Amino acid sequence: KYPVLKDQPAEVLFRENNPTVLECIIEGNDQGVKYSWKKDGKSYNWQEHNAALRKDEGSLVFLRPQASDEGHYQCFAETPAGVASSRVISFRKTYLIASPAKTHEKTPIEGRPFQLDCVLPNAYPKPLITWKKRLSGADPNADVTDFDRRITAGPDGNLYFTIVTKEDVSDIYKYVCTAKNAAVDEEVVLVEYEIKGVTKDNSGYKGEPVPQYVSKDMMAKAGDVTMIYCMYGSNPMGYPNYFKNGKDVNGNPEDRITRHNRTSGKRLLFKTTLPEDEGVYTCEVDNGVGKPQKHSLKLTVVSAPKYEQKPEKVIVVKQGQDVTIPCKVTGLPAPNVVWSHNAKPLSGGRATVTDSGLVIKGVKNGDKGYYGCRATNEHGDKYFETLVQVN
Amino acid sequence: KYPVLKDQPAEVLFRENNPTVLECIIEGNDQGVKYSWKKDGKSYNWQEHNAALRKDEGSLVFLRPQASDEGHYQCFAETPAGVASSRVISFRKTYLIASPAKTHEKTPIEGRPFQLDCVLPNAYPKPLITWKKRLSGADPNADVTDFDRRITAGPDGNLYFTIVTKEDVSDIYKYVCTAKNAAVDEEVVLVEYEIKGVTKDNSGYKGEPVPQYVSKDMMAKAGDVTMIYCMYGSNPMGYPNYFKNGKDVNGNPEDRITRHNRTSGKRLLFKTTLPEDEGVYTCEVDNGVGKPQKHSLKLTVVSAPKYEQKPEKVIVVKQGQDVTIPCKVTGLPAPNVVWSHNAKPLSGGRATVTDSGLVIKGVKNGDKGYYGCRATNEHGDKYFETLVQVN
Repeated sequence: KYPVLKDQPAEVLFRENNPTVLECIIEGNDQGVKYSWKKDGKSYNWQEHNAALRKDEGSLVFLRPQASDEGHYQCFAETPAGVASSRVISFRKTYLIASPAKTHEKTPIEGRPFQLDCVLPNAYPKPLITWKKRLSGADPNADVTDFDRRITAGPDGNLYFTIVTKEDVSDIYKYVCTAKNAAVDEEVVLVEYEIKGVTKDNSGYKGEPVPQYVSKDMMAKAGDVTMIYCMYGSNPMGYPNYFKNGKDVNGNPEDRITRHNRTSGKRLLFKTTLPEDEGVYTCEVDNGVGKPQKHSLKLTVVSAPKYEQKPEKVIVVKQGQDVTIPCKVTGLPAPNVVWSHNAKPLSGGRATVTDSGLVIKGVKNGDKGYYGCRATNEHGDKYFETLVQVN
Repeated sequence: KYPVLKDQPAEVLFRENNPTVLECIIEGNDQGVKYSWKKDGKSYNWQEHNAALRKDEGSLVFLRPQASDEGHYQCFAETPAGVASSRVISFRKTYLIASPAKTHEKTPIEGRPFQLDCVLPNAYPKPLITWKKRLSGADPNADVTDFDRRITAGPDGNLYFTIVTKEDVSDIYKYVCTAKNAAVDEEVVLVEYEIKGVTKDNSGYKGEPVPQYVSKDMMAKAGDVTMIYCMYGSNPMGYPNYFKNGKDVNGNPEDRITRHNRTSGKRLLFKTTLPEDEGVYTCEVDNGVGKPQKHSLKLTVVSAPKYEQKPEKVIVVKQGQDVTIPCKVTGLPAPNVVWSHNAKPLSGGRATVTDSGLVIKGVKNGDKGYYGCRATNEHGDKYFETLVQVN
């Protein structure tokens, strides 16, 4: 069609020393366009560095990225129409650093809350912690098994036994904690545990529910999946009740929000979070034994800028007519829009900024070019630009 | 510290379109060296293609490899001493092609051998087939990959039930078969199964072990891991016995060769194969019921070239003395040694080829350079070169 940039990702991770590319393709008629990158604001001279530009595009390929290559990169394609711009792309280094897996033996007291600790590694992005009952000497792809309902992993990465019993003992299964992320191809093992036996309880634990883990106030992105945890150690095992500002909220195994997600009520799951879920959530654990326990949490839903009206890819107008580049953005907190024309700030002349778009009245020739709408807030930075081709 | 090439891998895989590098670094004093690549024999002009050379090295980075880029690449570093060469590196494309997962229902006859078939995809390298009991929707745990003792996966990718019972039925678990390899980041699902019920055996099968799967004669590379399978459907479940040319071979859970690998004796595992393992393996399954079963096959151990004497990284001698570039290679079949001097074949002059190395008597000046020993056979191609610096 016309010379326009293809959309690109918000962030691109790279494994140190591994070749990675920062995309930048020109859709349509890409004749005589010159591409240039800018990093962290100042201009980037790739020729000088250890990088190269992909052939028929502006994509910058790092031949061996270093930690010092991290940064904010923006691309600019100079075309007959003007200067297209890419969103600002975040280039970060992905990794997972963990000390060698150490195997530990444990002999916990029977009928009493327990928990295996996991040593979270230094990594980015945040890794995925998984816990598994690992059969020894078996093949990696055929060694996992299931945990009782008494056992659940918290969002902190630890395994929680509401009460540990003798059935939790084994001479061949290991309680392993593993982590994986974009920096490795197969999960890494952080620590291993072996429950070899269980001591009898002399100091008679009553059974009163005691906090093992409980979610604190939190933020949540609308459309995301939220999980509020209420893990208590009780005897017998209790089923937490959940209330949103006082009203019941347990639902069923298949509602949007429910405590029935195979965790024995240890977790209230929002299959999908909405703004209306904001409120103070309370949970109560009563198991007969002792005083019942209560906990309060405030779920706050926030959101990255959302384009209720994505700028048009292209707008062709005739010298004279008035053009209206549409653009409406919403968000929480409210995003703040910044307009650009050919990669620079506006200039009072004819361009009128409304909340539903930009309006240029007396369209002359020097008005042609790319108009960019940048929506931003502490939860995201987005950018979409429309090429205004007049003639 | 003279110019010497760093060792490199035998094969480098690439995911179509993804930037990949074929290394080539010069250890030591790398001043004024010129790097050049040759693909499939003919000379490679990277500048002309969509590739670039890493900065202070000879490493060739493909900015967007295509299927047509596959091939055998060799590198040559032109240095003051002569021309160093890398081994020939095999550049291949990795992929995993599978038809969309189809879910199938199954109602097998009770108390009788069973097996779920898995549709192996088209891929390279060979993928890893994993089978798992997949709980449907919302599962906070890891999929269960540890089934009854009656269930084991064969080397062909199928799941084998020695006998299928009512315990193998479920309306919430699915028997899933997945495959993963270097071409994908997370496992791909090949086929799903649901055992919803079981019919009653109307053909009085009394429990006699019947072959479900048994390994046939096979070849094995020395140093690799070999698995001999002997999967029979019996009631009660039997433990196969393993014999090598008549002598017992079951060993223990931690010997080099053992039937104790968490497969209930359905597999004899060689943690690492040696030429001494060649022989006729026999296995017998007796479960009381009926006549005992026997099976044999011929295991032949082969091996890629092995350097009993790796050429030295560097040898400095004085004009006059006689140098002896050592090099001894073994293999099965016997590898074939090919010598080179500065990237070309020898020349009768002074160079005398013995089995333990190359011998140059009257060392003059034109003798200086890199001498390469190439060992090859149908199981491997290795190359190591010695720089002979005289003065």
